[PDB]
Order: sequence, then structure tokens, then C-alpha cells
Amino acid sequence: MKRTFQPSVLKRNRSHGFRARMATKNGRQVLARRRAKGRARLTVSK
Amino acid sequence: AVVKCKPTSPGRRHVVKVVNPELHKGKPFAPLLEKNSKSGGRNNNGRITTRHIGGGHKQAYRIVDFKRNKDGIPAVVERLEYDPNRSANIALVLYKDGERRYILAPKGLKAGDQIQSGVDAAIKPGNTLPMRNIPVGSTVHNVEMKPGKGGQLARSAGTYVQIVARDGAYVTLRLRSGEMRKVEADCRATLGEVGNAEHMLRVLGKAGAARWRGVRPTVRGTAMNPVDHPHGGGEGRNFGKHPVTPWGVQTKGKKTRSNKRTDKFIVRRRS
RNA sequence: GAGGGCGCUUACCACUUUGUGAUUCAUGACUGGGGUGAAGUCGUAACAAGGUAACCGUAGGGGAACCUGCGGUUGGAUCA
RNA sequence: AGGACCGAACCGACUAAUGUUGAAAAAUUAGCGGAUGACUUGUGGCUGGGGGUGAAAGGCCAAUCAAACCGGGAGAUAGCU
RNA sequence: GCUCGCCGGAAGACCAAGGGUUCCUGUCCAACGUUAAUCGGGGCAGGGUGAGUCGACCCCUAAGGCGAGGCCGAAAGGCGUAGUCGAUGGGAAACAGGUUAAUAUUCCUGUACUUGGUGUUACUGCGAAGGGGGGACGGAGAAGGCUAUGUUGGCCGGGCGACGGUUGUCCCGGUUUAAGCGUGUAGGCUGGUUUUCCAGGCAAAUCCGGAAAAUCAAGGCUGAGGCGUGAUGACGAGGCACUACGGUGCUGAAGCAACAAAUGCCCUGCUUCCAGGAAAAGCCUCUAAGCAUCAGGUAACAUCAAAUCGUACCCCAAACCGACACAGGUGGUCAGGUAGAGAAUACCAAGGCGCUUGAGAGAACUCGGGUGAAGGAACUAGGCAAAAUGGUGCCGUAACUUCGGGAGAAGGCACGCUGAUAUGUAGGUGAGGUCCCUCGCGGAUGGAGCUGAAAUCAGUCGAAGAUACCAGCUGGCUGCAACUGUUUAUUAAAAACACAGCACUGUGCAAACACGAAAGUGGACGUAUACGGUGUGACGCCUGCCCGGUGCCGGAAGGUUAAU
RNA sequence: AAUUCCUUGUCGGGUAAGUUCCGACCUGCACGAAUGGCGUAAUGAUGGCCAGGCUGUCUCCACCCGAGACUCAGUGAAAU
Repeated sequence: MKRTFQPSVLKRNRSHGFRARMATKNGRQVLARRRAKGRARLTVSK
Repeated sequence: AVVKCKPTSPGRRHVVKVVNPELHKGKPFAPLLEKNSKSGGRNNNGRITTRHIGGGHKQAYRIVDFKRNKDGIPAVVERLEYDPNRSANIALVLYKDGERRYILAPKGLKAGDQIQSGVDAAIKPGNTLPMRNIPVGSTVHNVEMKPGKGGQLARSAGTYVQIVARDGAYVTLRLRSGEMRKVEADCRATLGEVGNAEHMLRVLGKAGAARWRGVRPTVRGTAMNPVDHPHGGGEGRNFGKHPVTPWGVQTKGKKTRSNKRTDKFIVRRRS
């Protein structure tokens, strides 16, 4: 039936997208914890 | 007019509609219209800040000259038409050198009438003058509360105001609400009564016809639980408490005025 | 053989079955108002200025005769 | 002319039916109710956890709910299994 | 391969977001894939989707987001003007014959078109982040002019037949085609010219807006098809030579007319309704600045580049999502023939598929179907479930009623096919001749051609014509909620919830009030016939008693009583 | 009675019997006139009852059909 995931990049890249996460108080902190975890990517949008 | 309806589905046969065949059914003057997008009763960051307001239909706003910019300029009433942003209908005024504005309507329905502000201007209603030049008992139409601030009060269908005293620099208004207060005699009055006057004879017909007039339902506070609306009470149909607002405060008879700026100009107030 | 019957058949058809809607006499738990006797009970409403003048109309009210309000009358007494 | 007649799409979820380590974390079938309307809906934006949003059911909020999910105080505390 | 079964408003074909080489070819055996694999959507090696115009970006804007200066908050951070982002919307410009293993409006070919640049010529005032115009918008319905398509003629090409009949009580295939430019018609809408005055459009303005006198109207604006034209072309039954064969690739005949209708066009037309239904830029004009060393404009001829990223494929799915290749989800495009009102449903095209575990057996029982004696709700807490009825034209139709309704009340009748009236009526269309011409792709008039009901009458078959699919439980008493609508998604769809309305009440606009201490914003840019809070819930007829309690409004003296 | 315990009250209508229903009686443990009191056109995929229709619901099931089941060759789980 209907899934809760419905794919669209316009919406997913303004949702969990890097550019406003890199421009907001707590979004900047996700990036700092991910540099500390040592992830290959900081983004989740590609 | 006003006139009765006819039934197409059960029931409408006793419903009444205003109908004003002396108003122009054509297009509004385009240089005066704005988008005026709805807000659904929700402010900038909200959440609801005024309840029951919600839905369309989509409607442009018409810019009216309530401030009555410039003075003594000869004009004519070129069109009388209906306006859904309001209820008293509108007048389209044309100044002698081709300037067009929307202005608050007279009681009259005859077009081509020549109108101007002034005191050597013809004594007729619709020719605006300062309240220092008029006698007691006069009906003043829509007025400004401070000189040059523009028209407030008695803007709704068939409404008016009366001047019941004058002395020195100030004039006393009697309001149809039961209020009596002073304003400066430098303030402008247009004289007489405002347009429509029939709007209170209308009775809508069917619940859906409000849904395109910016209305949505909301459930009775007495029909839900007290976590939600404070008027809610267990099992319902027998509250045992006073009726209240959505914030648990009195909703019959409790006065709420706290302005403290305009009150020293007031003589008598609404019951 | 024919002619004609008896037979068959097309038409109409008494008798006769249903559905649905009226009509009409009588009757029915019960009940409103009418009649009735009898020194009932309660009050005393009209006749006299009839006990707060009365009556025509009318809405409300009391346990009820009626009482109250307003328009209409004076066919009603008392200075009159 | 229609919150009108009927009836597919579509939407609703009243009755029947199959399913229950399901084909489906309520779905699939038939009847039924609606069907220019207070109808039904695509894309974006706005509102969020003692906080949202409700023609209300203290219903629902990314399979999780009268306080979801994730990370900390914290190997909390438990006359208790 | 051949034959079989199924879908065919989909189970066909195209597409946006979605993913991104899964496309096309060879090859694989190891892992994977509901069995087995020789197969792949899984692996390996090769081949490939070319653009000014089509997509996105370049440019514009809504809801909204962010934001120097200006403000709020310990602070992070938040508002908010200039400013800048913002698609689900606005932005000059395209058609389709070839060439292949994948694609092409891109390559090839023919032709048209947009913005800027560089030349060539004539004439020349052009012009802004400013003014005016435009952009520019809803809901429904019926006429008028049309069109892709289908149906049938004429035209082109063919058959007269195996089983019974088919050279005439006819059948098969073809009859295709453009953006653009023209005439501007149909359809639609509609007064100009001249002289001249003026307190408006933040400055200015020959644009637009306001007004007079004069004079005249048969002109103007807007735009489908038709026809022209792109085309003396392309394509096309065929024609022609040859590798003894994968096609080859030059060349070509007919290519016309009616009738029915849009889901398409005139149409961002008309009438009508009342909910009056985005903005801005590009675009068109007016003027400032700037300048004549020109630049720019109008007309005509030449001529350069036009980047950036996209383009394959799956696509209502084993290439998007479902843990999985799972009876699921799923915005948009398109609409053949018979029957039908229809995108129902029944049979079929074009086109696609055979539900990727199967083979026997013919047990109950079980899911789902078909028919059923003699009665009937006797069953069940519940006539639950099932069953009857049912179409679509006409007749007929109660109580109750607020006379609108009730009402599809109830009830009854008819139904195929053939033939004829009329070798086809009635309805629609329409040519010749004639008539009238604010003159013609015209109108009136009348019916050659076309499309063609339905009814009646009479026959004709069977017990049967709604001959299949299609398609109502009705009435009587009573409770309750006035009604259509809403709800516990997933045990409750209701009497609860909602509502025109009715009542009680707040509110004088820097309204009441909300969230935030505020910054702001919404109410509202509305103004007491308006807005907020609450209850009550059609209508009709009516509506007694109570101020002890609890809250409000007014009275304002006095009492209890704080800081001081 | 969408309200009444003893109580399945009473009578009329009614059923083969009705703790059903409708109407009447007041013979309602504290129904009662703005949450109104009571009727009531229209609406109902509506509770309590009746009639009329129709039946595999039933008396009581009988036969017929597919797809499972059964049996076979392959793939091959969970609670415990």
C-alpha cells in the first residue's frame, strides 16, 4: 500500500539537506560530531 | 431590495438575499488591487492566533482613500459597485484632472454626482468639511479621529454617527453603540449615511455557504476534555461550573477594555 | 356431395379472484364538556352605587363565579 | 438553478468474506454510502514532543504514541521479582 | 515456428518528480533468482543516446525563508528595511522525411523562427531597476464557425471464389503530410478624425487620464478552418538491377466528397452566476539621464555564437517504493470498431501478455460457483446471512404537510425479429435554379446528395424477447437527531460532532485577543449591519418558582486591610 | 419512557403464548417548561413492533462444477 517514504530531491534536499544544516545552530553540530566520528561523508543527500 | 430565494434542494424557500440592481456588475479599477493572501488565523511563527477563520474563496483587496489625500479638488462619482472586502459598497471617484480613487459610499445610488471638499463647497451630503463649520444634531457619515489621520467609525452598511454638542476647538460624537466622546473640530466629516443599509436582512442559506466566506468549524469546548479546551468536563451535559474562554476565563459579561490613552475624551460608554 | 346442424374458433360475456384509494352504520380502554337531586363543600359573579359601577370587544391570569390591562359604550346611580 | 434524481472513475469504510510466523505490520474482494461539493487531490511552504494538528476521537504525528524517535544526567532510584 | 488462451480507458504506448546505463550485442555457471536453469533486470567484455528553439539554468514571482543599517534576547539565536532567495505558476524561438545494433525537433536533408553581436543601405530620437498599457487569471451552460478520428461514396489496385451461394441482394487494402508565412474569412468585439483647454500618474511626459466645439459615420480591432504555401517535394499499391543474398535505394500511381461528435481549435469567445477568482520580468509606450565621433529605433539585406547541465532506459513497474522478483502504493499524456447513455459491461483491433514451482488423483471436508421437491422465519438476543425486486417509456399514486414536499409513494402496462405505411416518415445537414445584395468563403427560398429515429399496423418463432452483461425491499405504528456533511486510521459512523439559524456576552480601532516577558505577526488593513468568546440547534405552540451558593455589572459611602 | 425498585403494573387493540409493540390509566424511588416542555413537514447503509412480499436461515439439506485437500517429484520455516 502507501509507504511513508515518498521520493523527491527538492523536498529531501531542503529537509535533511546540507546547506541549511551548515547555516543553523544545531545543524552545524551534526557536522562537528560527524567529523569526530570520522565519516566519509557529512551529507546524507546524494 | 431585498428578495426571497427558491428551493433547488431541501431547503431554501424562506431564505433572503440582498440584491442591489443599481450597482455596476463590471470590473474593479485595477491600479488599486493587492493580493492580500490569507493567513488562516495563524501568525508569522504560529499556531492559531484567531480561531474559526480559515479558507477562501481567493479575493483581492481594493485600496480605499479613507485618508482623503489632497484638499478642495473638484470630482465626480463615476461608478457605484459592490466590494467583498467590506459591506457598505464602494464609490469610484474621479477628480477633474483624471485622478481615480476608491472612496466610502453615500446612501445615494445616482451616479455622475459632482463632489468636492470645502466650506464654500455646496452644502449637500458627500462634500467633506471640518466639523468646526457645522451645527448640532447633524449626521456626519464616516470621520477621522485626529486631523488628517483618515476615516474610521460607521463604515458598515447603513451605519452613521451624529454630532450632539460642539464647543471651542472640539466636537462631541454620539455613537449608535451607546458611546459618546470628543474629537477635534479640525477633523473632517462627509455628512449623511453610508451605503447598502440592507446587509442585516440576509440569512445566508446552508452550512456550506459560509465555507467560502472564510469560515471553518471548531468543536464545542463543552464537548471535549479539559486537557484540550478548559470548558470540557467529564461525561458532559451537566457542567456544574461557569462558562469560559479557551484560557479558562469568564465568557459572559466580563469587561476587557484597558486602553488608558483615549478615555479622557469619553463622556458616556456602551452598556 | 350440397344445404343445415352438432363440433371448433375470432369477438363481446354473466359468474368470479386480487391490489390500491375512498365511503358508511354501529361499536371501543378511556375522557372532556351538558343534564340532575339533596337546608352538601368553597366562594359570592349579575340584579340597588349589587358590596372594587356595569356592559361590548380582546390578550393574559385564578380553584371558580370571574379578575386585571387597553380600546369602545353610558342602554347607569350619587353634588351629578 | 442544485451541500437535487441516478451511476463508473475517485473517495468513504456501513455490512458480508478471505487472511492471522499475512501477498498486506488492516490488506484484498463483493454489496453499500457519497460522486461541482461543507467533494476529492498533486507539489511546495508553515506549525513539533509537556510541543504540534484536530466538523474531537484526550484521535493522530514517517511500521513505535494519554508523551514517538535519538543523545546525556545515569551501571538513576526500587524495604521489590 | 505453428497452433492455443487472456488484456485491450490496459495486462497498450508516451511522461514529470523517481532511479540513473539496468538500453543494444556477445558471453557467463561461480554467487543470486520462490522448482530446474541452457536465462537474466546478477556477472564479464564490447556498442550507444550530438540541440539557440524540447528539458533545466541564464531572467520573474506566490506562500515562505534569509537579511547590512535598525531592533529583541544571558548568549547561541530570533525579527525586519534596503536587498536576496523561492515552484506546485510567469519568462522571444520548430516542423519531420531520412541513416544504423541502441537515440535524434539535435546527425543528414529541407525550411521556419528568437535574443544579442558584426557588417551593408535609407530614413531617423532613442531611453531608465522611473510613469501608463500588457502580463492577468473563478464556476457553469447553450448556440454559431470548425477539426484529428470513425462511417460511407467517388478515385487507385485486386477477387467472383473451397465446403451451400458469391461478375453482383458485394468483399479486401490504399486514399498520408508540417511548424511558418499569406488572404485575412467565419466566429467575436467596437465609434473615429480635427482644432483645443486642463489643479492627475512621488520629477517630467506628444503615453494614459479629465472635458468642449466642429464633422462624419458603414470603417476599425481580434482571429479558427478553408484555400494558398512550405511541395513541380516528401511518403505511397507499384517500377528496376544485383551480390545466388543480410536487402538494395533510386524512382512512382490514386491521394477527392459527404455525415456524427469532442476529451481538440476559433476560446485568456459569448451568455449567465456570485464565492469577483497571483505577482513580476521579458514585452509595448511616455519621459529623465546619456550622446550625435555615436549609441539606439523603423524597413531591407548579409552575418557570428547561443554557454551551462539534460537527453539511454524502466515508468503505473522484477530499472520508482513495498526487508523479497510480494494479488498493494502510483501526479501527468492518448481515447479505434460492434453493442451501450457510458472511461459500466460484453466481444474484438493496433499493441502487449500467458500471472516463473509443477505433475497426477478425482476422498470427505473446505474456499468460491450452478440447479433444486413440499412448506416458510417455524431461524437468531437480531428475518443476521441469503433471496425476491430491478431495465426504461408511459399511465397511475395515500396518509401526513410548513402546501415547497411526501413521490421513484402504492400500483399497472408494454418489450424479439421481419415487412410496410415512407422500396427511409419525423429530426439534422445541404448543392443547382431563383430572389435580396451596409456585395459574398454572404443571406432568404426550396430540397439533388448525406445521416436517419421512433411509433403504429400486420406478420413470424418458442412455454420464454429486460431474451446475455446492465438493474430499487414496499407499506402501517412508534422512539431519536431537524436536514446534506464529520468521527475513535486498525472491534463504535451514532442518538455524539458540525450547521444556516437562535440566544448570552466581549469589543470605539494602537478594538477585544493570541504566541512571545519583547521582537513582530495574525485579528485587519476589517471598523458595531464589524470582529472576538460561549452556549443552544429546522419549525410551530408555549415557556411557573428561586439571589442561600458560584461568577459578572453597576452603586459608591463605610468596614477588614498592604507598601508607606 | 433513551427516566419507574418491589413489578413480567392494568385495561383496550394484539399473539397459539407475548417481561415485545401501540393506545389509554396516573397507579412516573427526586420527567417538568432556553441543556428548555411537547408535537412536527423534510432526512435516515437507524433501535422497539406489525403486515405484505422472498427465501438453502430452517424443516433437511440432494446432486452437479472448479480450486485447495489427498499422492508424487524438487525448494524448504517457526513456536517448542
